[PDB]
Amino acid sequence: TQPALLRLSDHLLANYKKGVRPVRDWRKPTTVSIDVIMYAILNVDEKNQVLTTYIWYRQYWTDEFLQWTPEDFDNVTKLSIPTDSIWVPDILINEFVDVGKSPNIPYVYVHHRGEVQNYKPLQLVTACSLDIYNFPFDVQNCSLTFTSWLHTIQDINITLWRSPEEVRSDKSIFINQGEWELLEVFPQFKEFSIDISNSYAEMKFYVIIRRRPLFYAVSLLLPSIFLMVVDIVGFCLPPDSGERVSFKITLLLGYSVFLIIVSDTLPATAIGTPLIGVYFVVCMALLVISLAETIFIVRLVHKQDLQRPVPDWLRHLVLDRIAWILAVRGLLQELSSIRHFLEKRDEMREVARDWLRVGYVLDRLLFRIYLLAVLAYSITLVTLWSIWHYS
Amino acid sequence: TQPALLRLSDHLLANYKKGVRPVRDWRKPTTVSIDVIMYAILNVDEKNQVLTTYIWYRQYWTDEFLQWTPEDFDNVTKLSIPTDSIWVPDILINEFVDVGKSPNIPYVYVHHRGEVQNYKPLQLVTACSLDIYNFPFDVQNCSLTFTSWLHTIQDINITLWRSPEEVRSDKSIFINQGEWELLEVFPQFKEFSIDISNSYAEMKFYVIIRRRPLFYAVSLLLPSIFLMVVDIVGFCLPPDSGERVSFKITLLLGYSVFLIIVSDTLPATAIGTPLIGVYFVVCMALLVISLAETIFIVRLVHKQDLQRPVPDWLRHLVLDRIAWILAVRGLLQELSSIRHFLEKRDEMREVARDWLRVGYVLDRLLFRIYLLAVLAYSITLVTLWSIWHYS
Amino acid sequence: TQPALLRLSDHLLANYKKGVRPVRDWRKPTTVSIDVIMYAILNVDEKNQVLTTYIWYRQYWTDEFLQWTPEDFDNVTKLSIPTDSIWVPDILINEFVDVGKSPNIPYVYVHHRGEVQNYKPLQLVTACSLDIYNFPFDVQNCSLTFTSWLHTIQDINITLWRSPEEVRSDKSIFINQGEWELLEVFPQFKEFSIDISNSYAEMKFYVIIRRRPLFYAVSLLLPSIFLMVVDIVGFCLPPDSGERVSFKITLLLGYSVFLIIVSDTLPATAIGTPLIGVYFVVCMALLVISLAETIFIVRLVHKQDLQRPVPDWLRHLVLDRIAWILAVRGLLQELSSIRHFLEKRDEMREVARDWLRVGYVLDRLLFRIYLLAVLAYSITLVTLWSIWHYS
Amino acid sequence: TQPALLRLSDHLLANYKKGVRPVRDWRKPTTVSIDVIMYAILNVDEKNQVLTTYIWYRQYWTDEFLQWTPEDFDNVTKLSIPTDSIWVPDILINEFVDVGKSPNIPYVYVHHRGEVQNYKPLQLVTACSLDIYNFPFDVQNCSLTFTSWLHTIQDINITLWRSPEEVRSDKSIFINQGEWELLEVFPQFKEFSIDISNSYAEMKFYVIIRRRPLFYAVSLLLPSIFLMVVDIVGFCLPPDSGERVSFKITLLLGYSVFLIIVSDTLPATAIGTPLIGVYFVVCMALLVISLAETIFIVRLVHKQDLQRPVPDWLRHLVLDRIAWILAVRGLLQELSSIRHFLEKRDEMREVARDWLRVGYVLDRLLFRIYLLAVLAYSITLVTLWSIWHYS
Amino acid sequence: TQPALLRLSDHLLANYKKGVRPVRDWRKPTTVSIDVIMYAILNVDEKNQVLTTYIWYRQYWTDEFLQWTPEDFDNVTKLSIPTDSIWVPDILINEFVDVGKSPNIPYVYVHHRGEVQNYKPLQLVTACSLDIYNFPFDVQNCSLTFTSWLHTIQDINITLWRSPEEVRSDKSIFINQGEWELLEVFPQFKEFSIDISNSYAEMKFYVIIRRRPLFYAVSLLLPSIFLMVVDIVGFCLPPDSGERVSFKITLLLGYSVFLIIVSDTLPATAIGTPLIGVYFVVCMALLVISLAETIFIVRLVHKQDLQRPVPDWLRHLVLDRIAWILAVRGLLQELSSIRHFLEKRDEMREVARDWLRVGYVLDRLLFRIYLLAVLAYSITLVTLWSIWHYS
Ligand SMILES: *[C@@H]1O[C@H](CO)[C@@H](O[C@@H]2O[C@H](CO)[C@@H](O)[C@H](O)[C@H]2NC(C)=O)[C@H](O)[C@H]1NC(C)=O
Ligand SMILES: NCCc1c[nH]c2ccc(O)cc12
Ligand SMILES: NCCc1c[nH]c2ccc(O)cc12
Ligand SMILES: NCCc1c[nH]c2ccc(O)cc12
Ligand SMILES: NCCc1c[nH]c2ccc(O)cc12
Ligand SMILES: NCCc1c[nH]c2ccc(O)cc12
Repeated sequence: TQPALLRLSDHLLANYKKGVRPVRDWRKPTTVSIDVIMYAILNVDEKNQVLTTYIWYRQYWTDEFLQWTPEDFDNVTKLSIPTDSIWVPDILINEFVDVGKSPNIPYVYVHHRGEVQNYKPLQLVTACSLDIYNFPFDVQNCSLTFTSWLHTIQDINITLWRSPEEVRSDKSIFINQGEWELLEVFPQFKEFSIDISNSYAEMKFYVIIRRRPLFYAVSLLLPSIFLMVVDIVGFCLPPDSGERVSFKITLLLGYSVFLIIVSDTLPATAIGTPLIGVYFVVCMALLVISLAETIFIVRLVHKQDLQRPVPDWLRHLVLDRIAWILAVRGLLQELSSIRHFLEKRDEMREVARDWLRVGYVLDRLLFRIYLLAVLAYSITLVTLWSIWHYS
Repeated sequence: TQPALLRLSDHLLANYKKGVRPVRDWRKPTTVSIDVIMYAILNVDEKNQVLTTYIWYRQYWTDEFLQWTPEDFDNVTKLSIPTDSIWVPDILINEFVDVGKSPNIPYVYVHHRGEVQNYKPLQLVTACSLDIYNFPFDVQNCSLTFTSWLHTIQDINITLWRSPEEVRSDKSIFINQGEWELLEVFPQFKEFSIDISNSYAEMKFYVIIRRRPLFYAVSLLLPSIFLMVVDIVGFCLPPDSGERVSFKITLLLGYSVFLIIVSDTLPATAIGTPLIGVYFVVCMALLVISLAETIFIVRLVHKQDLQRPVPDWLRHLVLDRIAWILAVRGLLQELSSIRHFLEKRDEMREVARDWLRVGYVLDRLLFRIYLLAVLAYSITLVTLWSIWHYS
Repeated sequence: TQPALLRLSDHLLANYKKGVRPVRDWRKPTTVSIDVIMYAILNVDEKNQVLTTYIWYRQYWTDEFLQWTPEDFDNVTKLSIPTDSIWVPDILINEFVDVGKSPNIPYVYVHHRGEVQNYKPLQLVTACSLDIYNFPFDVQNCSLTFTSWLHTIQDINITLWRSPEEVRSDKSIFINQGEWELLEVFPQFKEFSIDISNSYAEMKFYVIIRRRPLFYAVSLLLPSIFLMVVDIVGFCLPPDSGERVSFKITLLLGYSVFLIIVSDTLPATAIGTPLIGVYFVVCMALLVISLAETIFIVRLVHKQDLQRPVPDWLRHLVLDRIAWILAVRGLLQELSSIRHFLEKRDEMREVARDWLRVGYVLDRLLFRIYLLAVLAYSITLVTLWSIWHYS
Repeated sequence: TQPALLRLSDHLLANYKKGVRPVRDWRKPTTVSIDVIMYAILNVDEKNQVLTTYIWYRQYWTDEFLQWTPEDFDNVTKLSIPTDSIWVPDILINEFVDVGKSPNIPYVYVHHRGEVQNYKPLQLVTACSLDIYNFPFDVQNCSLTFTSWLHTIQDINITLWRSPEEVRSDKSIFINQGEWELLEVFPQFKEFSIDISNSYAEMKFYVIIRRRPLFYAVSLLLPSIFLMVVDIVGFCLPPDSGERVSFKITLLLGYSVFLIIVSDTLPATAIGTPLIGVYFVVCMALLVISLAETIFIVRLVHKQDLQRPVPDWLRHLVLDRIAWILAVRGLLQELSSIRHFLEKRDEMREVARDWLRVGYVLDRLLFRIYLLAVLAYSITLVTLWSIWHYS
Repeated sequence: TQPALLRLSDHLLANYKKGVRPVRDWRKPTTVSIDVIMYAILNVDEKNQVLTTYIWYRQYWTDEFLQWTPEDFDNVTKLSIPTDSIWVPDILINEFVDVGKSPNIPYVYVHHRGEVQNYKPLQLVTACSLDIYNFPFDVQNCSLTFTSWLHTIQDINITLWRSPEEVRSDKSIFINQGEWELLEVFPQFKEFSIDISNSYAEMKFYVIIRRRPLFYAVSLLLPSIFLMVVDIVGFCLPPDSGERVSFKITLLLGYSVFLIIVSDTLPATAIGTPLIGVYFVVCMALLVISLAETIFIVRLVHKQDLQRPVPDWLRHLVLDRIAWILAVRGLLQELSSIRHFLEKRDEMREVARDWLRVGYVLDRLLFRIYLLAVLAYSITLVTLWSIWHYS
């Protein structure tokens, strides 16, 4: 003749009358507090300006109608009832691309003082700002908010329930060996108002996401230095052979088709410009001026219709090397004619030989100038790595 | 012995009887007003003729059955009740590709005068018209409507509640650094009727979306001028060497394979034709006539079976340069035979030399003509940029 | 003391008892009529044999239990009640790949005679037959049906409510500047029966969809004629130079890699064969026989181990051109030896010159034959365009 | 004063009490019968080991609580009631990748004997085994089951209601001109038990799916024979010209890049190996040995540092062709010196000519051997087609 | 006058009062046990750090309110009631990317002792850790948990109901011929607590997934050895011909474009580095040094401006081969001049011949050194296969 714990349950849930806002006085606003912790973060998308994450969520509010004494009710401090019976205030996240899918988990906590608690899992894919001005080391300053969509300041109040330093520095749960890592989150309470006499409660959390370069750094540094060092190899073969310019245009077309297929994949943005992309344009212009001096050296060496060398080429090159390091009479007539033809042919051959020599000398000089250019390239890389190492 | 605010709630919600249209007289139509503001806009698709956006939505109507005095009911002006109990008129958006996903947020406002309000978030992906006749600077004149699907003029009335200038010029909420930016929206109220005596209420909002070129302008202007300037480099090597035409067909195949892989990605439409695409066809025809004059210069220079030069080539070129800038007798017989063979060989060599010279002269002339063509290309680009800068 | 319009509502909805089929006599079948209009059509898929569309839907039936007089009930002819209370017969569409998503719009019309109406939006993505035998101008004869899934002939009757000519010719709502355009729809009422004594009602609508070629016609006609006309350019350079066959295999590999990447995209079918695809195979075989005659002309000209020309080559070519357009004695001995060597060398040179000449003559002849082949190609294109212009 | 047909309806549905298993005796198991017919089959996926289909489904069971006489109840044999009120046993399909989407169609049949029927449409995408050992002609032996997930043998009994031959041979509904065609389905009733005293009812249907080669057979046979016959063309040009090996490596790289891009698309599997894929490896090795003999013939012909021919090359080749088909004395001294130099040069030229001749002879022989290899290739193709034609 | 089995059903379900936690004493926690078996596993994704699987799930708990005697209640031991009426505790899986879709199957078991059972199918796609340090043979140590989200230790208790060895070794159901195979699962019960006095129950199952290499092993080993053995073929042609370096850069560009398109597909990770990828970089550097020695041999052989050979090249090579294996006077003057010119020309020709000889000797030596390098490559492959065969 003694009922179970459900006696208190149907004593409370007899006339709860959900759908009305539970207050003793309507002027006093109820308080629902916010708390968010980030369990994990999934992949982002730079095309859609969007990112995915999985955070654990918890909140509580004062229900104000559930009052019972701990004595003579079999010492009951807390119990479990479904969330469909209890009035639940709406805490809505903005800038979402779709509604977050989640299990129902229809259970909430209660307390004898009237405080009710709700622990729910909710994940969100949301669109916010991001920059790619430094793509290996980006700040990724995104924001996600928790506001009341339908209600005002005067009825719903949002607090923290924790110290802001404890929320700011919390690394209890986070999955490692991922591409992205957070260091801190930042709570902020600002009031939101579009027009006069309509101010709504808003709680904003700022996340800072650090991407770690381990794999894409090697995958970006390897093919550029690879094709540059095979270009350094491919300068060495002599220029009067015609396969050098075909080699270099083969290398140029290969670097072009590789540069097109890789620039759309990893910095896949519509508006932002990476710092590495202009560096690629500098590499393209450097390959272009290399092709231009190759064309010039190929043009400078030829064997047909070459005249005498100008004396300013001869005077400068010798200064460059020192700072660098009847049956008897008729037959004689025709034999002199044959000698004249052979002498003209050998004279043309010696002129072509001298043009080949001065072309070889200028080719060696311009190769050493390009080596100094590669040294400046390496100094730029070392300075960039030293700045990012100092941080 | 004094109840809470729920006394007014179950005084109102005792016999509300949802599902019937609440009027005192059925001839008088109720008024539901429209209001829309655009928080953000996501990406579009040119293939599916569709676009995505996220707008904040709000509306109100007269419920006509909820009447209570502010005096003696504890000064209650407004309160919150779920939207499932209240009759909600259907405001449906057309030309949608799927139903818009959204949270339920089951709460509405009421007032003592009978006016009820509903604030709901709804996003929409909808299919409308777009043109690509100017792809960097497009108008993007799309339309999205708010009509009553099931009801008529005579029962549901749609108004604005705001000035049309205030709706037309409103930039309170919009996310920056995106690819698309709106400048104004345009409200319009037109009646919709398919047959006789059936007119339905329709409210149409016209959006104008301006795309900003920052990244794709550089990404479209850089490779075309890049391959044209490396072609300008690649004209310089002499034509009698056979690697020039191989260089040019390598450049042509590279430009072709690049032009195919990039034309399907960014102007990804099935019907519309961009203005930049015909410009690409002009570039292809210009590269074709460059390849044609290259083939002509390669054909014009040869060393085997070349006859005497025609005098119209010789007369025109000298005018072009000035406006441009027994044991004793038998041995003599065989020696004369050897002289005859050597003289014939040297005569053929001199003829081939003259053909090489006139080919070189015509090659220089046609190169300068192509330089004038590049100047006309640049004048066209400067005129186009000047028109788009004047706007 | 006078109630509102809800008095008639709860006079009707007191004991409606949904879920039972409303008839006075069970032998008499109720009639639900069909009507469909096509607002818009979205993209199709040739891979999945499927297509998407958005049609406006409407239907009505006799509810037979709602009877009230217009007099003394405040002149009420029609009113609105939710569709969840009213028995709704199932009109199901077949050959669907998934359930169509749509808003609930839970409202229906009633009338005092008992006729109830329901206006609902429903879109459908459905799988049906299509052919690509003429891919620019296809018929696209698809079918979509409206049958009763669960009920029979004897209980549910399907009529039209409109003239079949008015349904057949109706262009009130359709979006323009799309890839697809319909000209007519065709209603048809056929009985459906799998076994004996089980006949079900079926209403079938046949849609005919005309695709308009504006963009893909240019995008398909431009690169083929482009590579053919650059081949016409590339025949001109002399064949004894070795870069001609490298040019032609470069063009052949480029046309092959372009033909592979474009044939999988636009005619993306698993079974059907387009008429344009065999035309591409004819183009490939024509490029192959061009490469074959190029290889033959390259083989026919050589300078080492060439014998005397056969007289059938010499007799045919001269007919082709006319219809086309001691110290004194020993030194003499060794000098005669040197003369013998030089005479042998010049004889071999003259033989190689004659082989070069006859190769050049045959090359010009075969080039003119290929020009006649291009004329036959153009006649085929003009005949095809004339047939499709006559229609 | 005479009610409608709903009198029998609320006589039956007063105390039906859904959720309890309807039996008069709990020891007697109720029988729910199975029946499945395949309306259509959609595409499959070889990567995800999964396939899609659309089957029509029907089943019935004995409800045992609905008993009414046909007399004095207005001759009612059958009527329609919603499926939410009637107890529905769970018939669940296994190896599904997601829950099948379907309309609710909430209506079932009843009968006066107590037999209730349910006709529902359900489509399924399910993962099962498949093999690609013969990819044009595969068996595709997949299985799909209908078991009771929650209940046992002792309460739910599964029968057929039709002859197994009539289920095995049924072609009433199937869409033609698709890639896949079934010839028969196979019913099988096996008991399923994991541990002792827990046996569950399982009904398994085995489907056999025949793929028809019309388009991909041509699309697979055309490019291989295409590149082989253009290789047959490309053997013909002389080997001492250097463009032959460049031609052949161009063809080899083109065939390699085509073979990579096509082998990942159509036989897109992770584990299974097709028979056509090893055939492609045989083609690659054949192209490799062709490139190897090409390199050997290019190496065998050279003009610098060639010694005398070995006599085993000279003896074998002549057997191969027959079975195949003071001022007076000093000037004489220097003239003899010039004769010595010219004689040495002509001797070296004749040696190089003989090496060119024997290289040409061996090239013709190896070309005819490769022609015999192409004949063996064709015999293999004819034998394969003859076996698949005999079947 | 004797009711059916539903008498016990509405004797039990009269006042069950769902939503309250059923206990006689609130201090005593109820026990819900866990059990999981893996029916099948679908594909994984290395990009999203996620994997898909389909497991069969079962659990039971003590309901504590359903008590009835087997005698006089018609011998009823167990019966079936819907799961919506019975209180169901929440067992939630973490690190999920979306909610798992599943049928409702709303039926549970009961027993006369009070024990209720629930058999439900649930599949899950979840994100966990994985490594690619050995991509053909990986451990794939993933974890999936079963915790109570809302409740504590003090109210919900999780046990096993089976021996841990029987759970660890269970291969009753698993689909074969897949890419992945499990060998064991590992249960573990650890307590989960974020702050003080809040400890929650957690049950963790560790799965170990072994991937089998059959197809991708051949698909990865075949093209690398293929291009290396065609490089071994392509070393053989003489280096003074210019097509060798064009051949090798054609092979290098083909291997580069193949290496780029295949490295993004199969090891598609953002952070992890495979062991095969560095092996590919070693192959690229080996091809680079092969191209470098090819460029060196091409540079070493030339015919213009070659001086006398240095004696250290001549002394080392002869040691390398042995360990390896008036009208009368004027005409005489001009004839001596012609002899001087011919002697100079022949001297230059002999010097160029000697340079060609020493280049050929060094080329053969470096080819044999590269053959020893290929032997070291093969020894590395054999050692790797021997280690993975020993395991
Ligand atoms: C599209 O196909 C349907 C059938 O697939 C055609 O319908 C036929 O129409 C003729 C005359 O209207 C009837 O005699 C046939 O019985 C119909 N066939 C069937 C199976 O019902 C329809 O005519 C086709 N449309 C066009 C434009 O040709
Ligand atoms: N802060 C809740 C969003 C919000 C503020 N003002 C609003 C006005 C209209 C609307 O739909 C939404 C809002
Ligand atoms: N304005 C609501 C659309 C509309 C107007 N007339 C209609 C007729 C039928 C239908 O399904 C829809 C409509
Ligand atoms: N409206 C066609 C319904 C239909 C006809 N025969 C059928 C057989 C089985 C089934 O589930 C459904 C059907
Ligand atoms: N035959 C229904 C599947 C099945 C058999 N035994 C089972 C045990 C547990 C479970 O969840 C499912 C099953
Ligand atoms: N083990 C249940 C998850 C859990 C433990 N502590 C929590 C705190 C907050 C929260 O949202 C979730 C949790």
